[PDB]
Amino acid sequence: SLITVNTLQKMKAAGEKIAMLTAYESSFAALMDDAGVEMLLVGDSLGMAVQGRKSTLPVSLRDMCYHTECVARGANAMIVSDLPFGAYQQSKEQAFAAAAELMAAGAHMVKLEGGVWMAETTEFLQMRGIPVCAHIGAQALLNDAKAHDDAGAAVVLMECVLAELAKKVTETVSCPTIGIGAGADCDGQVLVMHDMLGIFPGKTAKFVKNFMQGHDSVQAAVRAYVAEVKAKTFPAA
Amino acid sequence: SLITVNTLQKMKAAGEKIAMLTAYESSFAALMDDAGVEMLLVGDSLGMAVQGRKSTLPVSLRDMCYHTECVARGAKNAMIVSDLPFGAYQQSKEQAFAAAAELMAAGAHMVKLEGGVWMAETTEFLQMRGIPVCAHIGLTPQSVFAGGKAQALLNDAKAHDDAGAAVVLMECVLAELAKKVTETVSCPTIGIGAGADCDGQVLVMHDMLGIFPGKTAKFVKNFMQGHDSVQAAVRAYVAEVKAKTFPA
Amino acid sequence: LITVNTLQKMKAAGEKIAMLTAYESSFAALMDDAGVEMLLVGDSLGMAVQGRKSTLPVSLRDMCYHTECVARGAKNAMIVSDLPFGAYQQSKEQAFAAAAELMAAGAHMVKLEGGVWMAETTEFLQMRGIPVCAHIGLTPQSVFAKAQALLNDAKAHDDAGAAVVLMECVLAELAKKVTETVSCPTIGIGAGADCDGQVLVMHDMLGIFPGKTAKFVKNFMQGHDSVQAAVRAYVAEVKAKTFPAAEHI
Amino acid sequence: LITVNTLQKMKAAGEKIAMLTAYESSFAALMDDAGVEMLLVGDSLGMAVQGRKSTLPVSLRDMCYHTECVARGAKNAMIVSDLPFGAYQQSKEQAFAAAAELMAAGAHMVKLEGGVWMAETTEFLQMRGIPVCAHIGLTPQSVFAGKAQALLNDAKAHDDAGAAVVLMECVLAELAKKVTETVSCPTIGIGAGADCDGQVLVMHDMLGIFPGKTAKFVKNFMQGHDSVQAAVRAYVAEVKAKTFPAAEH
Amino acid sequence: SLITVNTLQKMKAAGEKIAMLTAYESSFAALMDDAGVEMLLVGDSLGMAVQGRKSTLPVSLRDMCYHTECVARGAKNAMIVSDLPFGAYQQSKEQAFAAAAELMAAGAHMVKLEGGVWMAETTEFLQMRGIPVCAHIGLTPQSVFAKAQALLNDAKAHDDAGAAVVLMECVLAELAKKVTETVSCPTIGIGAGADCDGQVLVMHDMLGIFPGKTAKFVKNFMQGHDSVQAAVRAYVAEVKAKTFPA
Repeated sequence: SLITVNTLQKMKAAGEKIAMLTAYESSFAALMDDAGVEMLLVGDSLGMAVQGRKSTLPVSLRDMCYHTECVARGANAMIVSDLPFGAYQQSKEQAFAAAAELMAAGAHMVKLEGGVWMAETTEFLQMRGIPVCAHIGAQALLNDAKAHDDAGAAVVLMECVLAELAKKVTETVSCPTIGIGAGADCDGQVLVMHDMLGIFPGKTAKFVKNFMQGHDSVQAAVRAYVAEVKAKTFPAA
Repeated sequence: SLITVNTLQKMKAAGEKIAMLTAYESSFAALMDDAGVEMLLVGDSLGMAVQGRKSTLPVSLRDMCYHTECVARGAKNAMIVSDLPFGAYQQSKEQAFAAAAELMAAGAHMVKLEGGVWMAETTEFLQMRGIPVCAHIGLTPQSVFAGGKAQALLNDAKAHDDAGAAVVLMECVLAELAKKVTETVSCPTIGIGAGADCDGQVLVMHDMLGIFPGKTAKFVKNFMQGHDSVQAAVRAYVAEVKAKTFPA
Repeated sequence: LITVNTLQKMKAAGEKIAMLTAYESSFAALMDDAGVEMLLVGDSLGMAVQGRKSTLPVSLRDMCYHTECVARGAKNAMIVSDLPFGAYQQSKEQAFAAAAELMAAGAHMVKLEGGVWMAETTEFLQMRGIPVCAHIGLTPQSVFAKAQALLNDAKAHDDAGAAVVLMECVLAELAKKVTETVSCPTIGIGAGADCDGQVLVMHDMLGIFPGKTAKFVKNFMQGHDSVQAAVRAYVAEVKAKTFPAAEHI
Repeated sequence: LITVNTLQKMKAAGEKIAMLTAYESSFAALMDDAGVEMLLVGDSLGMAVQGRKSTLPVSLRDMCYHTECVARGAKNAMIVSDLPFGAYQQSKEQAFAAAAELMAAGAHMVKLEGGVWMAETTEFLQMRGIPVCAHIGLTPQSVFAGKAQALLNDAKAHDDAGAAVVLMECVLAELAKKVTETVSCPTIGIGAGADCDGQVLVMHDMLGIFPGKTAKFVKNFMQGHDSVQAAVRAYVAEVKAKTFPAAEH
Repeated sequence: SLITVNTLQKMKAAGEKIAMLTAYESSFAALMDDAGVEMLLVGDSLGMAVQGRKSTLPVSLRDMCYHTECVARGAKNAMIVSDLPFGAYQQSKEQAFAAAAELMAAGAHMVKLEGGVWMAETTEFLQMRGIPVCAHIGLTPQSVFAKAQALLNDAKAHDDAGAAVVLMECVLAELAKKVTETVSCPTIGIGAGADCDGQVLVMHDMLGIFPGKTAKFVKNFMQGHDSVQAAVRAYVAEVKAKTFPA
């Protein structure tokens, strides 16, 4: 029942789309886990969704560890935690230290940002038992994707990428790919919980769908998300 | 409305002069923002204007983060640039990144560092990791106690530009030289005591408001004198910068 | 007193080495008196003592604490302490610092997990007077993360000067080949009886956990009237080469 | 207001520079008013102020404290602060961190002890805005631990690295003269003859604060005067008139 | 007068044997200084003699600085040599320097480190920065839990690195003699024969403080005298007369 990296690999091979959503609290993590969400992303997006800041840069490693521990008490699903700004780019050794704290806090994988210049860090961590989700995002994108794949990234995440390009990347790398605003050709999808639940007022990002509307329970709204992700309904045009 | 690096690049291409002024308090930052200042420099010059010291060297990273947070609560559209203080970034590019990351977390949109070609590697290290850098060359206050010069300055400018510097700031540079640099580097240039051919200008707020006694420096103009309010003084500065009448 | 020299003489003589995990003074004294030659203060305490789902959260402070506890109870047995996750993989210098704290806490040897990429660290520590037990095969610290690789890992640590090589859940035939290939003594768990010694988590072999025993684990409490008798039986079977049996391999 | 530029112009004009150690605000103000151009907040305070047998126990905190004290008393004089034993020899990076603390405390220049092996550190600091006074010859920090060519090499190494000043202690006068005529930067001497570009003495030594006879290269300037102000002015006058050091020193 | 590195070099040159003993307290340090002991070793052996531990590995840098300060308040002319404790100096030459600097600040005049050729780079690093180094080779207690040409290579490496003194422990006398004759610096031995330039013993061992049989290369100098003062003077005298070790 527990979702592992092998689980994601089998799903990629079988073509079964992976459902990912952000999570920052125990209650919602538990709700999403039981609702079918395979990967829970404790992302630095909490700097805006939870802390109410204008950017994610001020989020600290302590903040990430706190929310990771919270989510871990609630959730079978795999917990992925973001290495926060400034906590891992100094060197691969610093990255390892930070990632280690996140793993000790309950994470099963850590997410880092950067292209080819970060590939050495991906390898350093993966070789030491820390699964890595490499966040990237034409030829530059492919190079970044390959670099991290070669380095052993467990998952490659793309944000705001041409559908056609994402498809090519997904077929080029051996590891599963996850996307947001990158089309349905990716091995899976991810959305910020608060966004797909219509927590924020006014229109929503073009690449985000409100799954709250149409249902009278968050539990149903999430299941609908998972459903459309596997049915390849979402993302649509 | 928000001023971004892209905004500055478009201004450089259009020949629209950029107005920068130092800021260390929320109230004045809001006033300058509303008066049209496009870049607010939370500089280590506060070591002298705010702390009353004889030089900027004693300013700490905590001091810079504090004033950056203050300015951030008052700024609206203007871009906030924060100085990496003496001793907090020159040990290594790794130390510089650590210090710069603290400033960005405090509210900065760009950090400024002083030094020539020997600091270019640090500029590259920071920019590649998401931290925009303003490279300060020429007469650098942090080294106040310390033909060929022309080429040396040009090489410093090119090194930082090639390293990815978002902006190059020149202080006390021959007008003719500064013009050549501005026409050579791809990034916008800002000057003080460097002529009006730079892509923009900067002055210490307290200097241009005539807060200090005596005569103002040669490359500084008192904008409070001859104007009816602090707001008007700042608007006058922005207007003369864009009209290319300042510096004269 | 059990020294590295003792272990090497035993490997040469074909006399099997008995190792068991230990996290408390009382049990350590009991196992020492019962003939256990190596006491492993392992990060397995993260599960047996702390009740966690993995060993990753175990800190260096935790390891030093249990090492000090075991040192107050042990007498003749050699104390081996695990370097916990995150405390030694950053660099060989960090590993040395962490291992030094464990030696200061009473350890006589430290255990680290990793393949060829850790051989440089093994060398760095051994040269500085810190005996190293190199753990290869199934490494719990990388649970969230083949045959030739195992051989390469063993050879690399042996060449780097590892005092002992420990293998977990490895096909018997392979374990046998490794043991006959490296110069240092080998210890196994779920690796067959051809290793130079064996190790088991104390709580597992005492039947402390409910449910069926792990495949490579034998309940030594059953059939005996005391914890002392259970431990003595384990030591006896290891030396008699009756454990692990075909069923535990 | 004394700057590095001032010192260079003085070297070129042959005007001897007067330097004296200072550890308190009151004496610093007195020396500044008396014409002393360089105030050395030296680790010699380990003996003159702290009463120790050597300068090795002096800490960076002690140096910053005395530097801050002197900075509240000095007006025109340039403040030079010693990097204390242990605070800068680990690496050029450590030296910079230590030197930066001294500059933050009020120093205008820092002094380090060492030969060619320290030149890389001199360059590192100077390039970063920290003026360096390189101390060669007899270096008190190494008190527990052809030879003329080595001194020349040490001086040239630091000069080439960008040292603002080179200080020589207990060196053959003829040798000190050659060095002074060779390096581009000003030289300051103590027990190195009068041909250096300037002189330095420990305040307490030249004020006769210690019992017994002063060192051979030291002159008691208190004798013959009835005010510290006059004693210091006599030192400045004799240094500039080149009557000190005399043949006897 | 005061015993300096120069004093030791002159003694080696003249063949005058150097007397060294361990010291961990001010009172005993003063007594040994007055009795003619030329080198006082504030050694990590205090982990066993003072702290009562089974090995010297648990001794900390704080412990070493504390005992060094204590000995420095009692000593007058003798040279104080302080051991860099296990874990405090082997990480890098930079770490060793920081640790050694703390010991010098605490009152040491020289620091001792354990290790062969692999530690010579550290010896050079410290010596160049004004910290005299005593290189301890042979049987090193810090490696207790873990040949002729190896010893010679270790001695040569440290001498070439500028070690002020080379200390040999438990080495064949014939080998120790060759080393002493080949290195430029003075040698001190314990269980290394009498052909070294000097000798050292743990104070507690030579005063017969521990119960049990006397260690092979150790002599009980307390026996036959009724004052610790006389016991120490006897040790110094036998070392000088080359009658100890026998």
